[PDB]
Amino acid sequence: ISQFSEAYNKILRNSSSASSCQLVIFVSCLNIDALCATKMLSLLFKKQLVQSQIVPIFGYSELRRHYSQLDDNINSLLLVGFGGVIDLEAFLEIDPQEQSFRRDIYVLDAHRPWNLDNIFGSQIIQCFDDGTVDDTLGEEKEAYYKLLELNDLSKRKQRKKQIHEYEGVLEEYYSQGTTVVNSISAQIYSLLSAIGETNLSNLWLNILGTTSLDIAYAQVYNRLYPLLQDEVKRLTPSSRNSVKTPDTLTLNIQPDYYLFLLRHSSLYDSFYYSNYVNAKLSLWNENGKKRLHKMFARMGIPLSTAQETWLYMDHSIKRELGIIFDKNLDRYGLQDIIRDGFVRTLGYRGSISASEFVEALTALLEVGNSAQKLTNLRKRWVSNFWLSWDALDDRKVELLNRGIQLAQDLQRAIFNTGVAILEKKLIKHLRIYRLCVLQDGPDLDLYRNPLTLLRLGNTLIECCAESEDKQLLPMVLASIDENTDTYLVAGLTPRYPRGTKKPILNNFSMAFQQITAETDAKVRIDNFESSIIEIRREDLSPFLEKLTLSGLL
Amino acid sequence: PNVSRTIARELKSFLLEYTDETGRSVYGARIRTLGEMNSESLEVNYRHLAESKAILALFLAKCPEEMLKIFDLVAMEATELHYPDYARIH
Repeated sequence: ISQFSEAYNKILRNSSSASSCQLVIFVSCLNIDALCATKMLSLLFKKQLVQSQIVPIFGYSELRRHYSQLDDNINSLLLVGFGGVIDLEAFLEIDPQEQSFRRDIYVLDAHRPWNLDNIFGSQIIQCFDDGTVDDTLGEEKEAYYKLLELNDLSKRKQRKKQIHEYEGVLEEYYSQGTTVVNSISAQIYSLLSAIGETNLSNLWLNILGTTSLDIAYAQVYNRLYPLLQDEVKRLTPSSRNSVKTPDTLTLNIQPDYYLFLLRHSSLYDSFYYSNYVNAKLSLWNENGKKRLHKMFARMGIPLSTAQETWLYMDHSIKRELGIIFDKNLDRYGLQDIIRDGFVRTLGYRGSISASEFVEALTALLEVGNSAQKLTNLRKRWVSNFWLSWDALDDRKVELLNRGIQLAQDLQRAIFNTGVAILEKKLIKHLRIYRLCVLQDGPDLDLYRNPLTLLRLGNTLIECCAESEDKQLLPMVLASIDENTDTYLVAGLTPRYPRGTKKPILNNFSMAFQQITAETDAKVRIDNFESSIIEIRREDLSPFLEKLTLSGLL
Repeated sequence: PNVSRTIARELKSFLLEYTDETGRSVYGARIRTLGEMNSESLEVNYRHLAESKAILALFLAKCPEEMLKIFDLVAMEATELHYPDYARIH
């Protein structure tokens, strides 16, 4: 509810001291956006050389272990991606200490709607709600100034009728789907441009941030291109090349493709594993696989030349890469492939597509790495976080490729198993919504991570619906290996075929909390996201039955 | 001979719009097959060629040598109209 620059000067005044400082910025959690945000944030701190702690939090339940344990001198705290949904004032408590409260916890979140207790009643925040939903948002505005603090019998009856009158519309709010408005990174950059830093790798961090989520919607991002492209116009390494030159040597616009790993993998394998194209061409089917080859017969690209790594393909095919696709792809309905994208060239190393980089980092997060076992695993993910954090750095590229050799493999897993599902037609159309469960599969170790099931769930909800009449219906998935029937189950959102009228607001967040409040059968919201929960095989089936009814949508 | 060129004008007609088993041109589907497989062997049944005309079948039992060279260039023409490419393939 504040100016970004002024919130900045506040976090400046409470910061620098002897001993320095102290602030812990919480990077959270598994979302690439977090990295994108906190890296340019951390670089900004290093600019004024302000000491910082930075914590890799996984579990939402895990945050309590930290904040309740170690705090001493820390008068100014910062947090990322948490608290937009569940309020930490009740969750942490707080317990006001010393107006002009000593500690300011900044909470940065893209999630909506905000918790009601957060924005109004200033204690721990210093909210980041600005500027996306301001709004009004008159529904939260009347939620308090009316409620607080609230012949005489008719005035009591009138008063109470008014109270429930506000409580109904208030109940409409805060019970709703969790949907990201704008990427937190973008706003950190809006905060950053007011201070005056135009830095190139910074901007690349923004591009990374925005393009973190294009796998899932945009939704506003379709109109974020002005806010990026203009900035790309606010700077330039040289008016003209001047090949290369070995330095600056920076990012530029190119006809990029939702196509998967075009530059770091072989072309044919790049269609065959791509996510958008899995769908339209029915590639899980042997009968459709051929249709790809017909694409190549249309392009005049040899099959043998399609099998070869993209660095080494002939030059003629490169110069025709932006034409041939226009000549052909239009006929297959694949006409939405070509985006205007961002590509940063490091020169003699190669170039990297904005999206593919994100595929590298995601790749890093799950691989390349009774409560003791889950804690130890979540711990392994915590360590792995930094292995992924390092790849963002420019000076070490040598491990970034270790991401990509993984990012390929994962797909080779994901695709494979994905097909293993469609052969058995495991989709349960049900009535109100679509649902699935993986009872058996190869290498569930890869599927342990929330984000792995976010991407498999994504290629699957993308595959089932082209569309593909009728009625985009949200999907459900489940997997188990070890940790005694943890059976991780993540919520999902429907995918429109590039024509998106409504955000549609994932409802699993609410539907799960209704069940935690009913019989709560081995239901665990331990994962940071409201869409993803844990379950046991003993209680999963009654849970599934209680999921089927009553349907909130 | 140049007269033989006119023969091509006939055999191309045999190459695409010829049908059998209630529609669904077979040789069109072979060209489509390679085609995708791009195995560069187009395959023509002698039964059908002899079914349309015995005059060409007689040319196969007299002088296959130069006639295959006349024929396969036209096959390349048919693949050319069906897939406006393979100037780069074979």
